[PDB]
Amino acid sequence: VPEYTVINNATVDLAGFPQDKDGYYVIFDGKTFNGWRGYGKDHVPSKWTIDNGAIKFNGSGDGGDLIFTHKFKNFELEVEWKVAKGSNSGIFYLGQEVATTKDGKQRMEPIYISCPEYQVLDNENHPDAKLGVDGNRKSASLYDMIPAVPQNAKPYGEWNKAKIMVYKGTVVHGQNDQNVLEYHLWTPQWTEMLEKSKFSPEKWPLAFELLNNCGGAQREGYIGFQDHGDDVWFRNIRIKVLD
Ligand SMILES: [Mg+2]
Repeated sequence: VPEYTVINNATVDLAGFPQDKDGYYVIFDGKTFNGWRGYGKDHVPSKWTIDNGAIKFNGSGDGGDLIFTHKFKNFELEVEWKVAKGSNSGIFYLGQEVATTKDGKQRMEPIYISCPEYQVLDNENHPDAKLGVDGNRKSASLYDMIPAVPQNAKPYGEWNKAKIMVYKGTVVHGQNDQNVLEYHLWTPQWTEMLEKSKFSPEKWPLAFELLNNCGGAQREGYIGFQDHGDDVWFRNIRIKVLD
């Protein structure tokens, strides 16, 4: 349970983002990075680019995770995602910006110790596919806790549809228009899933604390995308706030 700080940085208003006919805010205009910032940074990392109306991570600028600068709570996110052959990325939700102080200097902690990830992956050609228990490291899974069933991912190079819903602590992941798992935050079963994971209280104290109390006191958090050194695209990014 170390000394941790949560950084509070400016969040944009949703008013600035148009809403579509079904009520979903469009938080990527297909042309610009308005509303987006690199986690732990004051600027869009340069390996993130706009390619053909997609946000794209240029594998091989500075890198790091990219977030949208609005804290969501009850919401339904929809995204399309394409990976290149062997690509790894992911979609983060309820994230917090965290720092610890070691040796009098502030250091950024990764977003994945504060919040869940919906993995993004070429399941056919990437070694993480093999590496969990029961596929919990293949695409759409809650990475290293809960597998996606069914695993209806398309082959690399194609656009996949992702849904992440969080409603009053209930979470559902969607892939290509099926719901593929469900869990419940801030419960003992949640506590348990964490004790089985790499975020176990013994294997990683500060992660367990943040994940068990996911979304802080106010249960709200940033959405974002993972830099994991590989080529990936996202587009049609929209989010409905829930009422
Ligand atoms: Mg990943």
